[PDB]
Amino acid sequence: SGKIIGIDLGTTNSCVAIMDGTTPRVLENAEGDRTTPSIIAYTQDGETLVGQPAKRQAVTNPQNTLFAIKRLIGRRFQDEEVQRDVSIMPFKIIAADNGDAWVEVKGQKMAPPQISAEVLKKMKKTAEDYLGEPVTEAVITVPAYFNDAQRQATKDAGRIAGLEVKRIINEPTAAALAYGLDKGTGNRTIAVYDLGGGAFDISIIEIDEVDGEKTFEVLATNGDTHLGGEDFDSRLINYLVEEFKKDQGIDLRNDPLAMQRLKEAAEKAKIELSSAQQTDVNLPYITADATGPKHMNIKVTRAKLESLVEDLVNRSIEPLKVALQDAGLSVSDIDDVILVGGQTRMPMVQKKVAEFFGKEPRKDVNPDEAVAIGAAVQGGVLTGDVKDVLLLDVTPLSLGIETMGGVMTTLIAKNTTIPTKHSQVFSTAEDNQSAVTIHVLQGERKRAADNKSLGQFNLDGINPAPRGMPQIEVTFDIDADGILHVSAKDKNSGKEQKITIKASSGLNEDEIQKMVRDAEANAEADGNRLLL
Ligand SMILES: Nc1ncnc2c1ncn2[C@@H]1O[C@H](COP(=O)(O)OP(=O)(O)OP(=O)(O)O)[C@@H](O)[C@H]1O
Ligand SMILES: [Mg+2]
Repeated sequence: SGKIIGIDLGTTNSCVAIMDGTTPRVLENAEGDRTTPSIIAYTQDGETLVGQPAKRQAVTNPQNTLFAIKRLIGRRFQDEEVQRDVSIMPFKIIAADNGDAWVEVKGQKMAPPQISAEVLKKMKKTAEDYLGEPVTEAVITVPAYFNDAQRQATKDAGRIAGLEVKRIINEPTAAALAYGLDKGTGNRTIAVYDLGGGAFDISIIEIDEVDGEKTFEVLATNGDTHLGGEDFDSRLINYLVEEFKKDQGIDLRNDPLAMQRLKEAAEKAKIELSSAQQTDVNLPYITADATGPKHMNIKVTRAKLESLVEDLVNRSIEPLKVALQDAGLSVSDIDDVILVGGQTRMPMVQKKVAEFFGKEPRKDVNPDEAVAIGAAVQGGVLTGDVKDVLLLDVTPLSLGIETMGGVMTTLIAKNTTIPTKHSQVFSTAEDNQSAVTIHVLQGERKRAADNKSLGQFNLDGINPAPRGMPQIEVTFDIDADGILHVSAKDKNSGKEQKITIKASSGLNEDEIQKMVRDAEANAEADGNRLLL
């Protein structure tokens, strides 16, 4: 087995922690850094770079430097978010054979779980170097608002990296574990607002101590898995592209090398503007034309930055309201506001959040490391080293089936505690109907057509009978990772026959095993309602 390490696999930065006895501990990587860039680069010389070495050559090799893959993992190629990023990213995003979003580097097509596995592999090696023994088990983090496919593809990424994924933990829940292990015998209700490089979560969580045992219960969660600092940077990049075009007549978007330089300068400027009132983007020799070489030199004030991204910040406030509604609490029921994630260092974000809650956020939380610490505490709860700690999480989205008339029937509502087993009995719509179609849906809308479709299977062999009489029991089962299986069985089957499916499109076992072996090639180289 070995130690169960905790990995914060982030859109921008990743971080690994372990239990040092009863104390969680973040690990420096080989470069001496407590976090590692989630960046994967393939060189012309054919080496695979992860982290800071990948980062520092991105400007000379943008097309084969992969980043922000957490914004693609488990997504369909036809996702509106993916379609937007196809034009924006320097690397090649393509459709896999099953329609998932994939990436092509130097002619080879790659599943995002393979790429993320490179980051996980680095984090795995970092712990091994520290511990001086192999690591094969891990808790890996995902955004609370990750859907089923995104969770499953992240779990695959860990398997491809040689890790047995003992738990997929939602990122605000990990942050709550890290925050609440310290504090004593005081009942607390907390709001965890996690704005990162790629995702945004809000979770409302109660921490109660029954008698010596701390219970962590998510009351509600919400967010946006494609809202993050990458979007703040993009707004600044577009403004710099526009300002340079206006007073120089050159559109830098044709130039992938200039755009990689521009992306890096914009993120640097954004960051400096969290403590300064103004700063300069200086890019010498950014381009050239018939009149000669050209340089970008433009002042960016905090005020300009704030107007460029204010609606992104406001976009994070609306999920807060829904989360308080689903928890049935007002802002004054919230004892502590916790800001997690690098993008929460922006003063405007801090000000908007504090104003909404009417309360200043806690300062005794590490916004870069609380998620990793919590992943590691989770692993100590699983082994048993951490005791008297109970975790009660939820699933974020409403899930059900289509019943007769295009109607979505919900078997699991958003914010139901997990693991979950919800069953309901359905019947045939016609007479002597020999099969029913089980069509799985995710969403809140009344019509089945307005929700997202997740999968479908048919349960056949229903004995001919009047309409409404057969008893078809459909069961929705969600495990501790937030991943869903859907079952249907005819209650009068002699052998009690039941069909079960996974809820999401993803890798099959042939692909994973091939990718697992490619990952060791690289490591040696280095009833009432009616169913139609
Ligand atoms: N001082 C700062 N001011 C504003 N933004 C910052 C600052 N420092 C870092 N950031 C931004 O924070 C983001 C990274 O935050 P973090 O490392 O928490 O993200 P992550 O956990 O990798 O992403 P996610 O949780 O969304 O998957 C980047 O967009 C970065 O530009
Ligand atoms: Mg994060």
